[PDB]
Amino acid sequence: DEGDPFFVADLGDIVRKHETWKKCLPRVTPFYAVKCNDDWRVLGTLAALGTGFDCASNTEIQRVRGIGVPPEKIIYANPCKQISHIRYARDSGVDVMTFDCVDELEKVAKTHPKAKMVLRISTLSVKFGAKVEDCRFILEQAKKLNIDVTGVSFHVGSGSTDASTFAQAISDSRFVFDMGTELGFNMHILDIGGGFPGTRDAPLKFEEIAGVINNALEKHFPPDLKLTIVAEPGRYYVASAFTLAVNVIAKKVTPAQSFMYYVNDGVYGSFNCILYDHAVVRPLPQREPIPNEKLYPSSVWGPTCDGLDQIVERYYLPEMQVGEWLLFEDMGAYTVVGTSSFNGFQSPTIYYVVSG
Amino acid sequence: DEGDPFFVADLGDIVRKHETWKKCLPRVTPFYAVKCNDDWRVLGTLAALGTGFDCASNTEIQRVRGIGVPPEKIIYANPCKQISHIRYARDSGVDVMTFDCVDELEKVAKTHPKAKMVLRISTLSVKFGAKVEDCRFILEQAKKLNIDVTGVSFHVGSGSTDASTFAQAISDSRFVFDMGTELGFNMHILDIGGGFPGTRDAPLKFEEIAGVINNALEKHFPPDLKLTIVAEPGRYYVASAFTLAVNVIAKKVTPAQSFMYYVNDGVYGSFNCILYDHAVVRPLPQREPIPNEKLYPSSVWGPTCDGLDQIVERYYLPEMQVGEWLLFEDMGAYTVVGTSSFNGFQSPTIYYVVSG
Ligand SMILES: *Cc1c(COP(=O)(O)O)cnc(C)c1O
Ligand SMILES: *Cc1c(COP(=O)(O)O)cnc(C)c1O
Repeated sequence: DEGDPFFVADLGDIVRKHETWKKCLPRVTPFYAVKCNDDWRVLGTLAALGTGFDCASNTEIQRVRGIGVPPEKIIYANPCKQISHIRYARDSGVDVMTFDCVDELEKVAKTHPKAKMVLRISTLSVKFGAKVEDCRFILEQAKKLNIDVTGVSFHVGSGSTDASTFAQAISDSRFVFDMGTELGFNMHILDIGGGFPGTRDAPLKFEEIAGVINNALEKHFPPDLKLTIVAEPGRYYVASAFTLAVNVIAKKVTPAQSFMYYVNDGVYGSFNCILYDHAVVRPLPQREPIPNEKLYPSSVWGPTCDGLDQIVERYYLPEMQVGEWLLFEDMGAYTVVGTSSFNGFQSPTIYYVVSG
Repeated sequence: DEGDPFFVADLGDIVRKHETWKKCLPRVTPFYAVKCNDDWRVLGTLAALGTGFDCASNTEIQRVRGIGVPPEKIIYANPCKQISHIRYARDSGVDVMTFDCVDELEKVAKTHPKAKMVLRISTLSVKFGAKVEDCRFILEQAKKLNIDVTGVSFHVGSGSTDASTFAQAISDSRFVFDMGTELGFNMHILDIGGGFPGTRDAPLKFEEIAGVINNALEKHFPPDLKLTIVAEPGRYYVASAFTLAVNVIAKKVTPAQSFMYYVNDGVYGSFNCILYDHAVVRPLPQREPIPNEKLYPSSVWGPTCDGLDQIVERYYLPEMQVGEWLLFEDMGAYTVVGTSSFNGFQSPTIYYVVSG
């Protein structure tokens, strides 16, 4: 008994993803954003395909060093680091960090003085990113601190509706790159960040994005042996690789006929993505559709005792039975990584497949 | 170095809270809601003051049995339980569960047939609670299933502005109580739920609520040796016992003068309460106020790489320095229990004091 929830993860989906990356963005070396999903098999698979890693804390630095990815394949791309975490990266070989302001540079001068610093420009956030107005002052201050500033990076953010933002960002990157060189800094890295779609049927497809990037790149950043273009794709690699199966643990009928299904993972667990990632989810019954079937408005609710722990407000389902299974596809990204064990509940075991 | 964040927890605040409970609600035996905060010291202190426990899963049932609380001090107050979790509670001596619908009673008939079932009525939620219109049918179905229905419960929810709700709820509980008796059921438990304030300066104070409850109680549920009144207070006991100190790990100045403070816990961590609990928090500087001090609009931001990980949008603060400490009071409730280690960050160690 105990029909516990579980993920099937398809590591082959990760390989196919990489294959397309390489074909649509051959100038660009991906540093996987480990905060997306840091499952050990997903890390090892990506390590094996020869991906870089984008890590955001000492813990993520340890985990990828744990699988014997050398330091050079890691960018520590967190603009605001605790000073001891910098210390750690300095002790692990990790030397490329980012920053977006001068205060951090002062930290860096005092803690990791030969680090290769990448300057991140706003694009995404009030939280992160230098405005391009402030870069000259920033870069003059960098000079007084004797910082080795070696490139520019931005981060369009995880749901653009127009690809132009990349193109805008890249142009902006050329301007600050140029101030970089003007003031004597050895600028040779362009990091175009994260945000690509990880489900191959999003509205704005990966391929358009790759095309606008490539046109921008050719116009502002002509190939050069001194220049490396890099990115920090997160959901790209993993969104659609993981599928969740959840058991309907409880059932309510309202007499019009509507159903309430209670399942055994929810917004404190894998569906935290509804709260923190703006995710919308589609419940699929794993029983195969039966010809003519009656379908009724349904809510599905997670196991916790909280009224806000709700996964779906009104979705057409066949009449379901306690002990049956709902599938949610595309549950690779920002899903295991945000879970909590609020209320006693424990998160889904992961099972792994290789689509050969 | 590594100015890690940490909680000071004052177990004596728990004892004081218990003393007040007993003085203002002497007819009522509290079953602490362990999902609120299941820290081992908070459980052991409550268990020693002689509290009951409200548990919602097999894990919370284990934890409180782990500290040698016998089964009878446990109510398993989750209306919609996974059938193997029922099985567990049956194997651990836990026999009082609740329910709000007939579907569950079918499960209970099949899994834990001699269980003392408490019927929970809506009050709180679309998610939980039987409408009072449906209780007669519900209770007739219970009888067919041979359920031992032994009482009524409700749950006003965690932030009422008028205490009348309890009074309303209690009246309603008398109605379903009375159908219970009419149909041959041994009704002797009234569980008035959770929702009381846990900071002794909320707008609607504990004491008004205790007064409305007691009036309602004396009017609809006169003292009787056969009747036990019970409750499920969660934040009551712990909200104000815990104080969070967080290190400012990063600083931004905007030239009017405003500041951005980045600290090393945030909404994937102890401030998940902003997202899931409707919490508002007040950042206090731990340096003592200096006479005349200049104060400026400030945001404080959590360590994570997400733009939505923001703690405070505009709060007046003295100018702060990297390496200083912000204190957040009242951070007992729905704070450690929701945390995740999104992005590599690890949650605050807790330190314990006894206000003697
Ligand atoms: C959040 C993040 C990423 C990854 O975002 P995706 O949309 O998953 O590709 C990459 N880089 C930085 C700096 C980020 O914050
Ligand atoms: C959430 C909950 C509680 C405790 O809520 P508080 O506001 O912390 O007192 C008690 N009982 C049930 C059934 C709950 O869902």
